[PDB]
Amino acid sequence: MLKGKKAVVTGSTSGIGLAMATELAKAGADVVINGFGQPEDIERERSTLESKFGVKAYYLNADLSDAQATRDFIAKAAEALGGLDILVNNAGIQHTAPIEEFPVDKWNAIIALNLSAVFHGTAAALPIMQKQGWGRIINIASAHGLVASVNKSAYVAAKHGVVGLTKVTALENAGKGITCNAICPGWVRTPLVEKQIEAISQQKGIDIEAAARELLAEKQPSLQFVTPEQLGGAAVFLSSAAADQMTGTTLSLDGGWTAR
Amino acid sequence: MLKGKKAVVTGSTSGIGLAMATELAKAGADVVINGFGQPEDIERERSTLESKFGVKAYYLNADLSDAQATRDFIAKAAEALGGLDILVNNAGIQHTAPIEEFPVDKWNAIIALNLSAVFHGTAAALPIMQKQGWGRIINIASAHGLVASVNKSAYVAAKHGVVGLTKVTALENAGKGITCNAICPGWVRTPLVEKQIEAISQQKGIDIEAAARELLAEKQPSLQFVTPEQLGGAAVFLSSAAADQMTGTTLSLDGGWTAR
Amino acid sequence: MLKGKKAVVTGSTSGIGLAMATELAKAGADVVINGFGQPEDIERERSTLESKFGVKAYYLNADLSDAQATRDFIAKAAEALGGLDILVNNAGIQHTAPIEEFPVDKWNAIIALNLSAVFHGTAAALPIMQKQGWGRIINIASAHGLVASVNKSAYVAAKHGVVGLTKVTALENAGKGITCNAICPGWVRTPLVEKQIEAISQQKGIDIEAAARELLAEKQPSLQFVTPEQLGGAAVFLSSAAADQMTGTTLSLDGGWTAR
Amino acid sequence: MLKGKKAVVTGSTSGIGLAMATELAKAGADVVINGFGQPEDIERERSTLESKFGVKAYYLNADLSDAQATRDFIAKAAEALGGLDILVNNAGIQHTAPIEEFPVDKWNAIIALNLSAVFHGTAAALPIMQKQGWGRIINIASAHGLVASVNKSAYVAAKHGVVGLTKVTALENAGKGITCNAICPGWVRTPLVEKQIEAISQQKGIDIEAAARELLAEKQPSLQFVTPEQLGGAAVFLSSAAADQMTGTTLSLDGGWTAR
Ligand SMILES: NC(=O)c1ccc[n+]([C@@H]2O[C@H](COP(=O)([O-])OP(=O)(O)OC[C@H]3O[C@@H](n4cnc5c(N)ncnc54)[C@H](O)[C@@H]3O)[C@@H](O)[C@H]2O)c1
Ligand SMILES: NC(=O)c1ccc[n+]([C@@H]2O[C@H](COP(=O)([O-])OP(=O)(O)OC[C@H]3O[C@@H](n4cnc5c(N)ncnc54)[C@H](O)[C@@H]3O)[C@@H](O)[C@H]2O)c1
Ligand SMILES: NC(=O)c1ccc[n+]([C@@H]2O[C@H](COP(=O)([O-])OP(=O)(O)OC[C@H]3O[C@@H](n4cnc5c(N)ncnc54)[C@H](O)[C@@H]3O)[C@@H](O)[C@H]2O)c1
Ligand SMILES: NC(=O)c1ccc[n+]([C@@H]2O[C@H](COP(=O)([O-])OP(=O)(O)OC[C@H]3O[C@@H](n4cnc5c(N)ncnc54)[C@H](O)[C@@H]3O)[C@@H](O)[C@H]2O)c1
Ligand SMILES: [Cl-]
Ligand SMILES: [Cl-]
Ligand SMILES: [Cl-]
Ligand SMILES: [Cl-]
Ligand code: NA
Ligand code: NA
Repeated sequence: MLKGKKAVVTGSTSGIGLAMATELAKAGADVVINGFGQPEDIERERSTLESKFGVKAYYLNADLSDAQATRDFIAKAAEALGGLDILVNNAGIQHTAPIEEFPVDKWNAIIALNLSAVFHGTAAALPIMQKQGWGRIINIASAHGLVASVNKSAYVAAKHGVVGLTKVTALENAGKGITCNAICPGWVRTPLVEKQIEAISQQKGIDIEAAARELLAEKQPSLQFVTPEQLGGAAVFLSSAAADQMTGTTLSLDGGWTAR
Repeated sequence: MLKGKKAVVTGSTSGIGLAMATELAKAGADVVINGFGQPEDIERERSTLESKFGVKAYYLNADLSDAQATRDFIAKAAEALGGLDILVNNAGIQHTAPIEEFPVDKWNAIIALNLSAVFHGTAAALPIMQKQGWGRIINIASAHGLVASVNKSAYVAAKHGVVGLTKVTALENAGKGITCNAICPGWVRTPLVEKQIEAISQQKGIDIEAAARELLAEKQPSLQFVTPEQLGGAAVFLSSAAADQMTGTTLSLDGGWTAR
Repeated sequence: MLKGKKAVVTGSTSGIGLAMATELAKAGADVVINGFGQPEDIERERSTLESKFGVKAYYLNADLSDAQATRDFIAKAAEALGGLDILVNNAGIQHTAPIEEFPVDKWNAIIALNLSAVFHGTAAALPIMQKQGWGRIINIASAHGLVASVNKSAYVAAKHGVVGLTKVTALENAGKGITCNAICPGWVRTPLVEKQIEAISQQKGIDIEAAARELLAEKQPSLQFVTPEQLGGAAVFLSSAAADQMTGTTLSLDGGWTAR
Repeated sequence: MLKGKKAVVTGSTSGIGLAMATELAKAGADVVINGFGQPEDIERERSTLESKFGVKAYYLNADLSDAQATRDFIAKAAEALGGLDILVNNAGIQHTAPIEEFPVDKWNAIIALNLSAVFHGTAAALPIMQKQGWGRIINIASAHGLVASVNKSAYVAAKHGVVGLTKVTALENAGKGITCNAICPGWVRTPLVEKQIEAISQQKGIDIEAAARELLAEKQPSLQFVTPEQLGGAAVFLSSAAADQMTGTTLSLDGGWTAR
C-alpha cells in the first residue's frame, strides 16, 4: 500500500497511463493526471479517482513536448499534491515509416515526447525527492528500448534512450532512497497499437481480430496482449519496499518478446 | 495472495531460499523446503512455517547435484503438496579462484548444482504445471548471470546458463499459463557472501564491516545489501496475476550493479 | 582493401574520425571529411590523404546539429565522391553534470548531434546505397550506448539511441547488401576525454597522467586506452566481405568495460 | 597477417572449425586441428594446410567431452606447435527436444562439450599465454548465447555459459596481452544445421531448399546464411592488433538475428 504517497503520471488520460493512475490511487496515493482528450472524459476520470478510491486527484494539462512546459508541469504537480514521491514518465507517441521516408517532424516529435520529456520531468522531480530522501521514478519504455523492429527508427531510438537515461538517473541517486527503473511492455491493446492492427488488417485484407493475432504472433510468444492493469501492478511493485534495491534496470512484461 | 498454491523452494534451509519459503507461506502457499543444515534447525524452520502462517510445510532432503535425486525430489514434493504450482530453483554454491587454478571438481560441482539442477527440476515440474495450465518457475540467477567478475568462472558460466535456460523454458511454455523468470540479485549478506567478506578482510587487514563496505563499493552503487525479504517480495510479485505476461526475463535487484 | 569505395566520415577533423578517414584512405577509399577546426590544419589533413594514399579527399563543412544541413551534407558528399558506399556517423560532443543541473541547451545539443544527426545522415545516404545494392553504415556509439555512468544523462541517452537506431537501420535493409553496425569504444584519449582527465586531476589534486590512470581504472579493466588506429581497423573490418552478415549489432572495443 | 603464430582450433575437421583453421593457416599460423571424421579425410585436410599455405599442421584426436583429455590435448598441442598463441574453442554439438523430453545424457553431453571443454581448454592454455604476455582465446558461442529458441535448453544454456566464461577469462587477464572474445554466429549451413533443415522439411512436407529458406526466415532477417569463411575472417580480425583492446565481448555475425 502507498497510503499518503503523492504520484504523478504523465499521459494518463488514456491507455497504460490511465491504468497506472488507477492502480496508484487504489493503493492510496494522491495522483496528478495529464494528457489530451475530451474535457468531459478527463474530468470524469479525475472525479472517479476521488470518489472510488478516496484520494485527491488533479488534472494538469501540459504538452510535454515542450521542455519548459514539462518542468513547469512538475512544479505545478508538486504544488497540487503537497509533494512528489512517485513520477511515472509514461506519455508517448508512435509513427511508423522506413527511415528514408520518416518525416523529420515526426522524428522530432517522438524524440521530444518519448525521450526528452523523460529527462525534463526527471530533472524537475529529482530535487524534491532528494530533499526528502525517498522517491520512485518509473519510466515506461518498451521492448523497443531493448530490441528493434522495422519502420520504428524514432521510437526505438527514443526508447533505447529512455533505458539509458533510466540507468544514469539510478546511478546518480544510488543510495539516496530514490530508485529509477524502466517498465518495458510488449504489445498492449491501446489506441497506439489499435492503429497498427488496423494497418495490418488493411495490408493483409483480414478482419481486425485476425490482424491482432498476426501482430501478436510476429513478436509476442505468449500470443496474448499485456494488459494496462498488469502494468499498473508492476508500477505498484516498483513503488514498494521490496524494490528498494531495484534500481537502474528494466522490468520486461512482454510475453517472451525479448527472450528470443 | 497465493492462498491454496503449492510451492517448492530448493536450498531453503538458509539465506535467500529460507526467506522465499517464508514469504510464500505468508502469502498462503503450502511449501516444500530443502537443503542441508542441522536437523533441529530445519525442523524448527518447518514447524515454524506451519505454526506462524497456518500452511502445510514439508522438508525433503535431496542433494540436487544428482540429476535423478533432483527429479525424484520434485516427484516427492508434488506428492507431499498434492500438486506443484510454484518452483523456486534457488540452491547454489560458490568458489573463487582464477581459471587456471580453478579446481575441476569445483567447476563440476557448481555446474551440477547451479545450472544442471535447474534443468532437472524444471523438467520434472513442467508436466505437472502443463496439465493444470498454470505454473511459475522462478530461477535465482545473479547479476553474474548478466555480467562477470574475476575468479568466478564456474559461477558466472552457470548463472549465465540459468538465464539462458530461463528463456527457453519461457518460450517452450508461452501461452500455457506457465511463466519462467530469473531473479538476478546483487550482493545479499548470506553465508555465501560472508565468506567473501572474510576473505577481503584478511587480504586488506581490515575489520569485517569495513570489508563488507569494500565488497559493496566495488560492485553495488547503492552501497546497501539487497535483503532476502526483498527477494521474497520479488518472488511473490512474479507469482501474481500482474506477472502473467512476464516471462523469459530477468528481474534484477542489484542496487545498480548492472546499470553501469 | 576498399579500392574504389567512396566513404564519408563525419567529425573527422579530430580524434577518432580523423583516424577513420586515414584508415579508409589507406585501404583505397576516396573520403569526405567534415568537422570544425583551423582551416590550415583541415586543408593539410585533406591534402595529406591525397598525397600519402593516392585517393581523392574532400572537406565539407557542415554543422550536423542541423537536420537540413546534415541531409544537404550527404548530398554534397555523394556529389563530390560520385557515389556513397560507406558512411561513418562519428561526430559527437560531451558534457558532464548531474541531471538536475544539466543544461537544457546541452541536452538539446547532444541529442541533436550525437543522435539526430545519425538519423538524418542515414536517411540521406540510404537511397544511394539501396539503388546500388551495397552499403556500410558504421555508427560510432560508445560503451555508454550499452551501460551508464553518472553525470552523462544526455550522452548515455543519445548513445543508447544510436544503438537502437543501428538495429532498425539494419533490419529495414536486411538482405539488401547494406549493413549497419555500431562501434562501441571505451576510453580513447582524444580532446573529448582529455577534458575529463583534466577535471579529475583538478578534483583529486594530482598530475594529468595520474588522473588518466584513475579515469581508466574506474571503467576499463585493461588499464589501457583504446586507440583511434584500432577503431579505424574495426571500421575497415566492418567494411569487408567477412562482415557481409554482420548487421544490427555492436562491436565493443572497450578493454573489458562491458564485461563487468 | 599472423606469421609465426601458433594456433589450435578444436572441432576443426568439419564446418566452421575447418574454415577457421584454413583462414589462420592462410594468415601464416601453424595450426593444430582436432575432431572426429574419416582418417583419410582428416589427413588430407592436415596435409592440405601444409602444401597450400606453407605452414605446419598437426592433427590431435581428443574427445573434448572429457576434462583430462581436453587438458592433455592442449599440452600436446603446445608441444607440437612449440607454443600456443591462439586458441579457438569451437567444437560443439546440438540436440533438439522440449525440456521435459530432453534426454539427460544429451544435456550432459552438450554441457560437457559446448561449455566445460571451453573452460578446460582455456585453463590449460592460459599459463602458456600468460608467460609470453600475448594470447587470443576465441570462443565460438552463438546467437543462442544471447537469446533463446524453443527445444534447445542444453545448447542455449551452454552457449550463454560460454558468453559468461568469455567475460571472466577477459577480466582475469585484462592488460596482460591476452584477450578473450566470443564469436556469436547465426545460422551457418554445416551438418549441425543441415539436420535441422531436414527436420523442418519432413515436418512441413517441403523440399530441402524450401526448408532452408523457412529456417532462415524465422530467425535471420538477412535471409542469408553466414559462411564459415566469414567467421574465419572474424577470427583473423580478433587475432589482429586492431583488436588488442577488444576483450570480454561478443562479435555477432548473425544477419540481424539479435537486432530484433
Ligand atoms: N501500447 C503498447 O503496446 C505499448 C508498448 C510498450 C510501451 N508503450 C508505451 O506506453 C506509453 C503509453 O502508451 P499507450 O499505449 O497507453 O498510448 P495511448 O495513446 O493510449 O496514451 C498516450 C497518452 O499520452 C498522452 N499524450 C500524447 N501526447 C502528449 C503530449 N505531447 N503531452 C502530454 N501527454 C501526451 C495521451 O493524451 C495519452 O494520455 C507510451 O510511452 C508508449 O510508448 C506502449
Ligand atoms: N548471496 C548473494 O549475494 C547472492 C547473489 C546472487 C545470487 N545468489 C544466489 O542465491 C541462491 C541462494 O544463495 P544464498 O546466498 O542464500 O546461499 P546460502 O549458502 O545461504 O544458501 C544455499 C542453500 O542451498 C543449499 N544447498 C547447498 N548445496 C546443496 C545441494 N547440493 N542440494 C540441495 N541444497 C543445497 C544450502 O543448504 C542452503 O539452503 C544461490 O543460487 C546463489 O547463487 C546469491
Ligand atoms: N574519446 C572517447 O573515449 C570515446 C569513446 C566512445 C565513443 N566516442 C565517440 O567517438 C566520436 C568521436 O569523438 P572523439 O573522442 O574523436 O572526439 P573529438 O572531440 O576529438 O572529435 C569530435 C569531432 O566531431 C566534430 N564535431 C563536433 N561538433 C560537430 C558538429 N556540430 N558538426 C560536425 N562536426 C562536429 C569535431 O570538429 C571533431 O572533428 C564521438 O561520437 C564520441 O561520442 C568517443
Ligand atoms: N552451424 C551453425 O549455424 C552454428 C551457429 C552458431 C554457432 N555454431 C557453433 O559452431 C561450432 C561448430 O559447429 P559446426 O556448425 O561447424 O558443426 P559441425 O558438426 O560441422 O562441426 C563440429 C566439429 O566438432 C567436432 N566434434 C564433435 N564432438 C566432438 C568431441 N567430443 N570432441 C572433439 N571434437 C568434437 C566434430 O568432429 C566437428 O569437427 C559449434 O560450437 C556450434 O555450436 C554453429
Ligand atoms: Cl521487425
Ligand atoms: Cl571483477
Ligand atoms: Cl558511474
Ligand atoms: Cl523459438
Ligand atoms: Na531478441
Ligand atoms: Na556492466
